[PDB]
Amino acid sequence: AVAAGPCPLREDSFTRFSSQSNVYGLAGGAGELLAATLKGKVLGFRYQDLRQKIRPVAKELQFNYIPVDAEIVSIDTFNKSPPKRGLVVGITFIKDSGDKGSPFLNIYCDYEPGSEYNLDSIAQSCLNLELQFTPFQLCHAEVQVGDQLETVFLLSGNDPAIHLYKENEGLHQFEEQPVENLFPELTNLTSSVLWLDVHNFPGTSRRLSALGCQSGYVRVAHVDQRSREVLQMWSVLQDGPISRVIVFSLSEYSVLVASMLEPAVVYRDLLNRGLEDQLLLPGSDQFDSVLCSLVTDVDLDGRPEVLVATYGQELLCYKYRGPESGLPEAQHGFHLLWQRSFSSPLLAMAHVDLTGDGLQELAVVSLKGVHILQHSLIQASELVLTRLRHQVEQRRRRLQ
Amino acid sequence: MRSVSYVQRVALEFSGSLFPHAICLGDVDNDTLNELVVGDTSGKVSVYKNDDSRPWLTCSCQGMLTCVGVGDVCNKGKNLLVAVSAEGWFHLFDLTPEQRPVFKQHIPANTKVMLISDIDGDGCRELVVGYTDRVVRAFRWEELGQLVSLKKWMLEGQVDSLSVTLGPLGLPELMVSQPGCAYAILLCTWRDVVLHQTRIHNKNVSTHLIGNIKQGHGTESSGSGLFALCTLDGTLKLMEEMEEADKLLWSVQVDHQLFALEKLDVTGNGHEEVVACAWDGQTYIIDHNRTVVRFQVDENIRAFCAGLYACKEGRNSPCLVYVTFNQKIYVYWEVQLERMESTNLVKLLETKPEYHSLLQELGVDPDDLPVTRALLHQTLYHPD
Amino acid sequence: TTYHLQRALPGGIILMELAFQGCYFCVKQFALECSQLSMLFTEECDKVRDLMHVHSFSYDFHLRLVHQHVLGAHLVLRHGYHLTTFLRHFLAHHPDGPHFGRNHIYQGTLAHQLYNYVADHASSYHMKPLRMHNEYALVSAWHSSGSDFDVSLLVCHCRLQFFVVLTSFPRFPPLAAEVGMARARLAQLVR
Repeated sequence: AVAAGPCPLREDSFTRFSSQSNVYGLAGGAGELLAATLKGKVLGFRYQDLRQKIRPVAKELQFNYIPVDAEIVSIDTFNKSPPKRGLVVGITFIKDSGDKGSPFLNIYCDYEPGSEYNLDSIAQSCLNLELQFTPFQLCHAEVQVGDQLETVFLLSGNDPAIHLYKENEGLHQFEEQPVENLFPELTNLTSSVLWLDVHNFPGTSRRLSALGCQSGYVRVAHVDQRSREVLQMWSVLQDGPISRVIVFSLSEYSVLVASMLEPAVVYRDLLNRGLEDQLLLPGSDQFDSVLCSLVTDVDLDGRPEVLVATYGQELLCYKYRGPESGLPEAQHGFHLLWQRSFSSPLLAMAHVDLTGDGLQELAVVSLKGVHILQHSLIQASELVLTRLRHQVEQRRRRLQ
Repeated sequence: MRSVSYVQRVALEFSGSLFPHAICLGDVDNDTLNELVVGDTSGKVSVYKNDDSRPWLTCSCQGMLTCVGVGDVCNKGKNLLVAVSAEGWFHLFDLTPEQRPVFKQHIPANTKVMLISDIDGDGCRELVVGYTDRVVRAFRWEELGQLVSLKKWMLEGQVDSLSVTLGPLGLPELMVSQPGCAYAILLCTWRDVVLHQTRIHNKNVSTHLIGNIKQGHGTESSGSGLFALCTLDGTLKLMEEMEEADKLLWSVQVDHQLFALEKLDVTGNGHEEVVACAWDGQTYIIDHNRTVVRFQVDENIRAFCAGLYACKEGRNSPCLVYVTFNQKIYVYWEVQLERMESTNLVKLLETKPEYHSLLQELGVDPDDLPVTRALLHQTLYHPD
Repeated sequence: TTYHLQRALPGGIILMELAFQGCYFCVKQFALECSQLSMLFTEECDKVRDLMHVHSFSYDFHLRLVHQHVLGAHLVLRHGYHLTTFLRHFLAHHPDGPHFGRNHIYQGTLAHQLYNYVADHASSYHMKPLRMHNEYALVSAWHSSGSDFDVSLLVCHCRLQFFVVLTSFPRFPPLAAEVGMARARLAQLVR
């Protein structure tokens, strides 16, 4: 409940928003960034080098078939499989048909050669599909078919279901397909899936799927891809909506679960212990409701940490005390590393290298706009030099 | 250029109306720690200390206050709190261990601005008061104690801000703002007004001016030479005095209604930065190289201030002070910036020569940007 | 007895408060702006600022009151008020003279038993016996014109000092015309 040090992050820029966004507002793109506002406004962030400095650039983007009265709900984007080329964008919005919502999904992808990555050209190439349900979250996943890889769209619906949209190489357009064919673990739902994660296993043909719903139900499934069979499946029922679930390896795999009325937790050693080894992150619920989360190395030590953003305008960071350090009294677990404060509720984040130096910036989308945060250059510069001089000294000693 | 979003702040309660010159920050109790002084029209002056939401202590005058200040006017080496009312009164308080004044004296009325500094160069601090009708009067404290008058100047354009700036040759100079982005120099002869003009659209714009902006470390009392002017139609100018003619360093045109001008060192490198605030709460911070940093407070501003303040842990830190219409005063005390421009990491490492030699030893040519990017990623995220 | 006044405009309202602070009359101008509209509002505020003329107003008020009590019947000033001292104070406080007032003043200089005898027969010389120890000073008031004013001439022996006041709302050769004949009358009636 006390930070073990100060925050090494310094704010670089801040672009103001006319109106707010939601947890699905942020998305990747490209090193560019796409942020969508509820009232149709879509912005693209990047940086421009200038001799000896850099300058932030936050331009506006216009997409074809979105009525001025439409309300955007969710947005996503990805890149085509390596055998293919191109960038695909998808936006789900709601027209206001008099008194009833009319949901819609649009997919933008430019097929003209030499312009598959031009965002401006892509901005008007869209399809248009009706829904018959209110969408929740648009995500994407990579599957193996034959001896090749494909990327498909996954959308959770108002009916407790997940709908899969797959490209057709024949007529070059996306079509809805049955979900049970490729994702047998994503069936027989009874609540609205607020977040879904699909973690592949590099170098092999298995994966872990995790999902959390409004009721609190959390399901994890260890699934094969060649035989399309569910090797194992576990589930649990917490309280409150599950705002986030992530799959990561502490060093063995583990799952981070972030609810809204309870502390965030981590279940360790899934493939060996299921959902019994539960470690709770201390004091991570004294700052209202946790809305976002992220697992990455915000420490430059080579090992991951856990970031938690709350509605109480807080950015807690938790670090894992490895048992290799050997302190079984305060045994292997998570303790608060540092903590930062903001002015508006925090809604989304991303860890991406915008500047282009190899250091990764943290982009935080809050109620009022987009903040960019950078590692303290003084600290990061003095830290590179020590490592480099150690490297060269070691080379001299071990070479002679 | 880049915009920022300061977060940490303290809100203080304040019920009353005030002029834009009735607020200051300085050491009134002589403890090397700054305190906040605000003079309300009612006839009471509130002093806030640390981060209490209530006034640390109140001192009651008679009449409506117009100017407040903290300084060693008595030349005794101890700072005192001095208040000037609208009807020509002059109250003094000492708060170094309610609060009836320790000294009163009537002076000419219609007071607008006030300054405490040694202008002639005799080692004794003089008092300067600028009135609402283009009349400036100088006074000095003389022990029997009592203020005695000195030279008085008369001007045409309105008077908005007084300053003391080191002249071309190691001597203090009294400078006054004159409308139309102009100013005047007052000669302390003991023509007496030398007008100067600085382009321009109107000739009645209200102008504000600040002088004696530091330029290095440990060279505060050792020199000056820079000053700045701001016009209500959104124009800032920073220029240096020197001997022949006043060289203009830079000019900036914004589209807001600038009404305040201060100086503050936020980067911590010794140089001081120009701080301007508009009526709607937009704030600009510019260093000596036209590098702008913006900060928007989404309210409406009655009065503004900037300087060192002691809010937490008994430390003096740079602070920005805003007065809102909702009976509140916001003090931001975490305004320090690591730098003013934006650079990533490669340009910052490129300056150092050790990094060049240490990479040349490794046999990698530092001109292949992707290769160095890969090396830095390996060094930063995979240290083993 | 605090007083308030208002004036609305497209940019917003302008409020004025008039009140009393010890021995002073105080006027405060507020503002409420309910960019071009803001610039116009600021210009109008400055325009209103330059027309308070709170200085010329007090000048003319004092000078009109002195000519209204030159008769000595006005209830404005009661007994025990040395008008010479008040006039000297006023001249000291405003030696430069405002550029917007309507009235004008001028002062000059030009035995004791003779003064007392003349005061005894003041009505013979068309003077006044008004007394402020009750020192008495002579004074003569007459209406004149030039291009309508009231010219009052007050003489007090101290060697005597004479003040000439010309009384005509705020918006000299006429003063010199009376100044020339001021001392002439004294010289001719000093027999």
